[PDB]
Amino acid sequence: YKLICYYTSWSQYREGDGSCFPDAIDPFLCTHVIYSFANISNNEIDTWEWNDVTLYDTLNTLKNRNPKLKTLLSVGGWNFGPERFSAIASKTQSRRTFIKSVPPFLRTHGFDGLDLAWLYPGRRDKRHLTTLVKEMKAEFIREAQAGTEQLLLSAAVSAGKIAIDRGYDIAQISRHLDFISLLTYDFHGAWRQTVGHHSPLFAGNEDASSRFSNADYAVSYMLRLGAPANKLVMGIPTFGRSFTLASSKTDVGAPVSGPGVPGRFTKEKGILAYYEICDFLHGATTHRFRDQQVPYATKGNQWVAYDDQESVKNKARYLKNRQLAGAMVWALDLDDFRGTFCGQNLTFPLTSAVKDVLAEV
Ligand SMILES: CC(=O)N[C@@H]1[C@@H](O)[C@H](O[C@H]2O[C@H](CO)[C@@H](O[C@@H]3O[C@H](CO)[C@@H](O[C@@H]4O[C@H](CO)[C@@H](O[C@@H]5O[C@H](CO)[C@@H](O)[C@H](O)[C@H]5NC(C)=O)[C@H](O)[C@H]4NC(C)=O)[C@H](O)[C@H]3NC(C)=O)[C@H](O)[C@H]2NC(C)=O)[C@@H](CO)O[C@H]1O
Ligand SMILES: *[C@@H]1O[C@H](CO)[C@@H](O[C@H]2O[C@H](CO)[C@@H](O[C@H]3O[C@H](CO)[C@@H](O[C@H]4O[C@H](CO)[C@@H](O)[C@H](O)[C@@H]4O)[C@H](O)[C@@H]3O)[C@H](O)[C@H]2NC(C)=O)[C@H](O)[C@H]1NC(C)=O
Repeated sequence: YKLICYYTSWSQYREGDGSCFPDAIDPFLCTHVIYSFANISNNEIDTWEWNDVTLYDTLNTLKNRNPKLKTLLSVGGWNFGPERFSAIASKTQSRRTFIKSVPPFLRTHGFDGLDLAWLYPGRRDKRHLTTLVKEMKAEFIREAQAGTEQLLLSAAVSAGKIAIDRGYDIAQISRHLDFISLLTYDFHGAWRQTVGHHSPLFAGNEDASSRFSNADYAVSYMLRLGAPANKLVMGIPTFGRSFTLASSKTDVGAPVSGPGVPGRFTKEKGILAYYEICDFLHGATTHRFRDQQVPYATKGNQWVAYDDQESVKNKARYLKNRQLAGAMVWALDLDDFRGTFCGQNLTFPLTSAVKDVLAEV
């Protein structure tokens, strides 16, 4: 079983305890750690933060303590214009330029692979995304001839039926990718006017109409489309999405006035780190959709949909039961990495809970 963990560049700037650097990572926690995100300049891969080469170095030293640890660099991300990916993938010339620039980059900084995070390919991109993957892999293969270990190629993919149908040729890109991370966590949220969980596991006979928004559906579908189970990794979030209630109504259906107030360390409307949620829980009412098997909390006019250890071990058992390749976690820096906010003195409670289930029968 694989455990893919994302580490984000910008978590270094969070004030106080919120600050997270590569060395705060347990080298034996995950099997693969992915650094987010790399840029693209003059159609070539390139750094993003001013100190990436240093953090790159810090991250890859973890492999000195755990030789089995594999690390990857992710390109794209959400603050990256998908139009930009588009312009690069459709011009065979600039596509080849980008592809050629990748191996030496990874090789220099010590990464074991590249992770593509194009969010998201439209209908006019499907044909090229397949091309990019095809050719990118082809290149990694030819580069393994120099006698070094072959680089890995993975991709983060949407879990929205409509999004999948629109820009992904799953049967094709699965032959070439080493593994596929299913973004099974941004199903609600997305500026809606009602309250709802972003990463529910099951549909649950309650409130149907968007019957395709849950991990179970998204998974069964990918399988039906042609992705092999031993190549799928299911995404488990470590953050919650928040909402500012517009009434004293707290149950399913309750109206929303907008996103929730910012976390004290994450400072971003709409999301809270798990550790900020651990703090948010004191004096809040806790509930759990038994249908979808995920919790939510409320306190004042704040409503929070999140994942605790129980819902996470639950998701882990699920992917095991369907014989998936493993779990993907977004992100290490949003979990309680210091392990001083959530009670039980345990570093990385969420990610660990997942690792434990994966380590069992
Ligand atoms: C599987 C997968 O692919 N992952 C998906 C994710 O992409 C999804 O969302 C996530 O992605 C976006 C980015 O794509 C991320 O956005 C980040 O937003 C924060 C603000 O909330 C940005 O924070 C600001 O970052 C800049 C630099 O990065 C900091 O600027 C620096 O400032 C200091 C002094 O303060 C200087 O010393 C530096 O020189 C300076 N300038 C720079 C740019 O170098 C700034 O301090 C910081 N502060 C502020 C104003 O808040 C951050 O940059 C954004 N990321 C990027 C790459 O730009 C978003 O937060 C994240 N979402 C979550 C909740 O994690 C993810 C969503 O769930 O799911 C997957 O699908
Ligand atoms: C990620 O990679 C992006 C795409 O490669 C980077 O995009 C930016 O690149 C340029 C240069 O940084 C931005 O410059 C704009 O403003 C300057 C004035 O401040 C204008 O002058 C430039 O023009 C010439 C190029 O002919 C240079 O010789 C000169 O030195 C100067 O840079 C320039 O014309 C332009 O208007 C540009 O706006 C922007 N392009 C895009 C599409 O993003 C980006 O910087 C990278 N991001 C990070 C964080 O690394």
